[PDB]
Amino acid sequence: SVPLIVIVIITAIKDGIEDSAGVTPTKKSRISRELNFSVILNFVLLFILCFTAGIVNGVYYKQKPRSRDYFEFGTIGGSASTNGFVSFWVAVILYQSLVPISLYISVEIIKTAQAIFIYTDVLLYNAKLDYPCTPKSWNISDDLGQIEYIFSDKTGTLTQNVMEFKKCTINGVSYGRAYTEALAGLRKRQGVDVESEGRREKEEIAKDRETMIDELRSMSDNTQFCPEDLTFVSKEIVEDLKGSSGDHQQKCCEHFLLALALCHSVLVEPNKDDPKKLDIKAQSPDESALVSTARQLGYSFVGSSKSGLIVEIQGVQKEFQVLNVLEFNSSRKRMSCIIKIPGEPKALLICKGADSVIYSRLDRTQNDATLLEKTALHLEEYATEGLRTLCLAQRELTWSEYERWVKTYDVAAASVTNREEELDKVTDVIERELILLGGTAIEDRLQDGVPDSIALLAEAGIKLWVLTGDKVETAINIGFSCNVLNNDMELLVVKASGEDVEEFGSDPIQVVNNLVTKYLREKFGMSGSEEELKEAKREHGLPQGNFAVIIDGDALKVALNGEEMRRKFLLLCKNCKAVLCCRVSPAQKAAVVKLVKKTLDVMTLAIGDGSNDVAMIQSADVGVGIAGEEGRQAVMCSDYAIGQFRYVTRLVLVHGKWCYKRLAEMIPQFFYKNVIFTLSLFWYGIYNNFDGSYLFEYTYLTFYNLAFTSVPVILLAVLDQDVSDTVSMLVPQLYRVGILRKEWNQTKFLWYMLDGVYQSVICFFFPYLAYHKNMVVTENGLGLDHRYFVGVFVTAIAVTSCNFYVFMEQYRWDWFCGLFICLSLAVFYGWTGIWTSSSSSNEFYKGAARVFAQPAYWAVLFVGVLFCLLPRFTIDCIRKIFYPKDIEIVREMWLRGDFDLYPQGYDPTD
Amino acid sequence: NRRPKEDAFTQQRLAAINPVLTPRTVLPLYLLIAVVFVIVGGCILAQNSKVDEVTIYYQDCMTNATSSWSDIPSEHWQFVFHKYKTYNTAPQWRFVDDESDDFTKQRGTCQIRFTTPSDMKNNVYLNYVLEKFAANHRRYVLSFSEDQIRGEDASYETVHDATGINCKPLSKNADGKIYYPCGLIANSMFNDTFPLQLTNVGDTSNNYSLTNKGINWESDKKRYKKTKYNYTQIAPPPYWEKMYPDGYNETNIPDIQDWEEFQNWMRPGAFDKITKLIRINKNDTLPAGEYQLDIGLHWPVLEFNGKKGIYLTHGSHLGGRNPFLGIVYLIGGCICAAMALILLTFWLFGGRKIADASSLSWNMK
Ligand SMILES: *[C@@H]1O[C@H](CO)[C@@H](O[C@@H]2O[C@H](CO)[C@@H](O[C@H]3O[C@H](CO)[C@@H](O)[C@H](O[C@@]4(O)[C@H](O)[C@@H](O)O[C@H](CO)[C@H]4O)[C@@H]3O)[C@H](O)[C@H]2NC(C)=O)[C@H](O)[C@H]1NC(C)=O
Ligand SMILES: *[C@@H]1O[C@H](CO)[C@@H](O[C@@H]2O[C@H](CO)[C@@H](O)[C@H](O)[C@H]2NC(C)=O)[C@H](O)[C@H]1NC(C)=O
Ligand SMILES: *[C@@H]1O[C@H](CO)[C@@H](O[C@@H]2O[C@H](CO)[C@@H](O)[C@H](O)[C@H]2NC(C)=O)[C@H](O)[C@H]1NC(C)=O
Ligand SMILES: Nc1ncnc2c1ncn2[C@@H]1O[C@H](COP(=O)(O)OP(=O)(O)O)[C@@H](O)[C@H]1O
Ligand SMILES: *[C@@H]1O[C@H](CO)[C@@H](O)[C@H](O)[C@H]1NC(C)=O
Ligand code: ALF
Ligand SMILES: [Mg+2]
Ligand SMILES: [Mg+2]
Repeated sequence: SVPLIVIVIITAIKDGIEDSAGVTPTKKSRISRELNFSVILNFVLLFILCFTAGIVNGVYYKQKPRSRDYFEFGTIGGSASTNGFVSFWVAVILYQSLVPISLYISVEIIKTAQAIFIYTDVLLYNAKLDYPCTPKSWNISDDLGQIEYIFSDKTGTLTQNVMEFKKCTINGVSYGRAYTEALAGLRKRQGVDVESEGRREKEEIAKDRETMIDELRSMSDNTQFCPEDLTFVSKEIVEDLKGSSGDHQQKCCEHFLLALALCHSVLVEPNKDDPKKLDIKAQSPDESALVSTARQLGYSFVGSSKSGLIVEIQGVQKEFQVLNVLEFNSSRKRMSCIIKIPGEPKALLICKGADSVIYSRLDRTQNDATLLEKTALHLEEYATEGLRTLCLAQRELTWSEYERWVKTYDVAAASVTNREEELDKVTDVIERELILLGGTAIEDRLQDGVPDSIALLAEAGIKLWVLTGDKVETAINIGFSCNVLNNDMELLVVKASGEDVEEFGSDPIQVVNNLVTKYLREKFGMSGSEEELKEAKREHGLPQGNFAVIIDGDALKVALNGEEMRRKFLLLCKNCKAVLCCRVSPAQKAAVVKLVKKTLDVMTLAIGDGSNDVAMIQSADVGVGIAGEEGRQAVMCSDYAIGQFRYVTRLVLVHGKWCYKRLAEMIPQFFYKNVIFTLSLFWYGIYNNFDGSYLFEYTYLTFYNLAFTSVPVILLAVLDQDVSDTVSMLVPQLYRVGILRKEWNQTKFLWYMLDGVYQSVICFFFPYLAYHKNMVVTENGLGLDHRYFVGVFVTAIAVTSCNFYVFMEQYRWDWFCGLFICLSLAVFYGWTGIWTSSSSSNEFYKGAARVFAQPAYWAVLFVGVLFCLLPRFTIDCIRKIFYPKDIEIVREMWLRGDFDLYPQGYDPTD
Repeated sequence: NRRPKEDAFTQQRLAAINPVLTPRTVLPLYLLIAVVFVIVGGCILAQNSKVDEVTIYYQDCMTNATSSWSDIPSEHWQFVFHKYKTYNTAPQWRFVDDESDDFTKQRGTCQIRFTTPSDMKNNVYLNYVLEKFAANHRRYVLSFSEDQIRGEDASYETVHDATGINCKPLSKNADGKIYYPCGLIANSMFNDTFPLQLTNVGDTSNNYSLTNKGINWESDKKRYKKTKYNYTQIAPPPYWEKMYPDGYNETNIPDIQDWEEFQNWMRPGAFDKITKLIRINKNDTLPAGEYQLDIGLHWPVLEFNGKKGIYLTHGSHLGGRNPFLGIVYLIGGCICAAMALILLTFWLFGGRKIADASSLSWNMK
């Protein structure tokens, strides 16, 4: 009641001061349910113990009338009523010990302790961004060692939102030539020369920049001259501005440039030092890059004006305005701009987005069939060398069209009470006419230390999933630039589009069904509906069969409609490392995330950076946020946050595994350390017709499991270092222990239950047989000959045995654990020897002088500690000899001096 | 201002030592612990193999035979000495009756005669042993008062309707006067008298001196407090009517200052077997010879076949004759040595290099 609430408040205050309804935010983990099952097992063991006590406490009807009646003479009577009364209240007052008292709070005590130790990791501290790992939910952290699936949004996580201009498609002509790391990776994976050829390409690009700047200086003088800020290198388009490729080329190229400069949602602000200098910052990095490169090439957009744009061309100023704007929507995947220009007055509706959303709607009857093919090929190769596709489509509105647009706007503006649905439907139905005029090319840079980190995670035996919506070719190229997507694997692409429509063009459901049946029958063997799913859920995942699988938007959309489709998709997604999905909304991928979570449940990571990732984190086992784009708001609706992705390598692989092992080992230790205390009482109560003999002190109800020996178990739970961080990083194979769940099972529960029973047997029957013959061992005076003093013997044996046992299993003998072990024993001795010298020990009163001074005490604790530690230590040795696990093997080999040249806390980004 | 502090502790890099299980480290620790522990086990066994002991059961020395000197049945006397194996020397028992007591159920004096073949090392304890005495009944063991510690005399309500500990079963009588030694634990006291001296048939001019001063330490001396008995509300226990037919008067009050054995029975035995010290001799070296004791028979025990006897011993650094400690020491030494040799053989038989990278669970491919 009050004590629990006040201690919760005080520990929250301690958490707050050390950091600078209910508890669980949303849902618990599997460990909580397994703990509930284990506590139910403890409860039923207590209940059967009570039953086997109470049968004897009452079966004495046919037993001999011992001296239990020759002294009392108080025959109450009522065997059916009063004896049952005695039994029930004896049961309810003397069998309340096996139930865990502090475990229900100690679990989250340990969780918050290790979480705050996570929070204080200076190696998990960002330098540039300066955002360490800040936990939000202190409850769920044990799952971080059993992770076997990662869900990643490559918009901000895999690559930073630092845009770079490479090429641009104008009227089917590609302008822009350079050499990025992606091009070098493609060339080196194509088998062609890359060192001499790479240097030749670099010097050619340098010559192109030299001639571009020379021509720019010679022909005119621009307002954006700069020795280091210049990033424009394309020589083809700098000369193709006036008349290089004809007058029509000029008309189309400036028309495209004006259309693009009329299509953006970018905020432009002047620099504080120099107002003319551009400090363009906004929410859309791609549009910011587009306007920056427009400024560099000559279309300088300087100033902060929302009711119109002010742009200068080599000094010639011009002002305009965009009439209507429709920003990017999570479902639209595009931005719409409606402009109107007076004279021949004309309106222009321009839709900016990816290929899938733009090619979906257009004038089928009226198609150029020339610009369409050119743009399609342009974007195909752009995705091939990894250029993010940004295409724009134009729609002209004449005077009659403008008038009917105005009429439709003024007649559809009277809609209220969620008009958005009506507006979306009417715009979709009447917006069937579109014409494409081209697009641009932008590329993204990766994070720091991506390939090595993802490779060592892959070598750790864990599988990751990566998501996007743009397209597949850019996605696979980004994967190839890093080393997550190696060679020697073919693509299990299930696209319901492309060249496959030429020969087998039909509705997508049956074609994707045929191809997935092909994959499920003759590519991998899992043809079925029930047996294979159960086999997969029983096997609990394993990285094998290193291939790659690709899905398209339509197949994923229709996959949610079929039970057989979802089970077959779950079966086929058992690839080793590579899983890719595109053309899907965040709702659809959230649905597939919860699908893969429900069946064959496995802890899933939800790393993401954006706005579409919130659906990932809200429906996930555990999520980690990234402080990148405007979607950084996702971190509040998340579990953990970190400045950059490269840090999570240390989090899940190193610290999460330690969490999992420490918890899964210490919980069984806590269950072990409690059963003996009640079981000794059970054996002492066998006599007196099970009247309920209370062997221990009235004060031992609490201090045994609350003050004396509760320290080292939680100490090992929180302050354990299973292995050095460096060697774990170099050799992450030990993480398979979380993959195969080789430390959490009911067999361990029963094994430690039997171990506790046997330990209690030794602990009870050593001092008892030390007194069987004459119990006159005093060496002076009378002796002890009382239940409380033999209780002192047995509790001392039990506590020293448990403390040495958890000390034994403790993997890091340091200057910290042994000190508090010695302190726990010292305070036990001191309390037992001091509190006995008080009136509160009215009966006992003499522990120190009548027990400790006796050499029998030491003579019996010696045999107690040997018969406790030696059998299980020999079992440990024989298990480490005939079944040597990898952890002790790597421990001893690195201790021997093999891995000492490397320092501690080394990083690959140095 | 906001940068986290860098330290070994905040990163959990405190200095540590990680021992591993290798024969170069496993063997020496086993050999040293085994040799020292077997050595001390042999030492304690040698110490235990020296002390003597005699015990005689006399719970049924009132109808086993007549009032003559008859031999005690072998199921009652057990003798252990460090220089004799077949030292039978069957003790004799005799009974003498007295009609001065109305309680004819159990009365009279039981005299016993035993002998010792060797002298003693100036350290003699005499205890009374009880067998099958149920002192672990909750109502029995949770029936005593707290005021008797200080000699205070509270009201009947404070001792009858008190908390879980009180003199509930025998709180009140027909008179209503409370009991100073209330509670069944005190009311069920052993009721026998022991001689303060031991007769010596060899040389009667110097008998063997005994005392009942010093059974327990000064705890009771540090427990004694001034008392204020009202000498009018105190009534004898219902089982003490024969002891006090007239009840307590202003002279027969049970004092605690000197003869604490009246209350040394406060705490019961650990378990069914019951044994408490009744006679101590530190000054007089007991020589060999024949000796005789006399014991009253006031306490009834045959109503449920309970057993009662005497036990004379010497003690040691580890008490009296009980080879159980030596047994456990030898068992532990043998088990530890056997494990050490088993693993030594497995190292010889399974001779292989300790750190094998190919043995990892991921080196199959
Ligand atoms: C030695 O210490 C023992 C330990 O308590 C004493 O034994 C107890 O002796 C009393 C006295 O007789 C005895 O109390 C009851 O004994 C009879 C059956 O147990 C019972 O019939 C008897 O009742 C009367 O005799 C009384 O006059 C009175 O109660 O009225 C009834 C009816 O008229 C009458 O029969 C008496 O109440 C205890 O039972 C007995 N203890 C045990 C465990 O059996 C002993 O007295 C002590 N002796 C000395 C010299 O101190
Ligand atoms: C040693 O104890 C015996 C046992 O009582 C004493 O013997 C008694 O002696 C007195 C007088 O000497 C006689 O009146 C008794 O009849 C004797 N009793 C028995 C049972 O024989 C003996 O006196 C004691 N010796 C000493 C020195 O005190
Ligand atoms: C052993 O000797 C000691 C000391 O000579 C005895 O202790 C004395 O005992 C008497 C009677 O019991 C007391 O009046 C004295 O006050 C005690 N002296 C001290 C200093 O305490 C003891 O009784 C002897 N015991 C035996 C068995 O002979
Ligand atoms: N501000 C924007 N303006 C125009 N198009 C955008 C904008 N933001 C995103 N897009 C389009 O959406 C695609 C980005 O895909 P992705 O980031 O994976 O999904 P989402 O953007 O819906 O989270 C790009 O191909 C791009 O054409
Ligand atoms: C008190 O009673 C005891 C026995 O109970 C007796 O020996 C003594 O003489 C009595 N004394 C008085 C003054 O009544
Ligand atoms: F820049 Al975005 F979703 F529009 F990451
Ligand atoms: Mg975002
Ligand atoms: Mg949001």
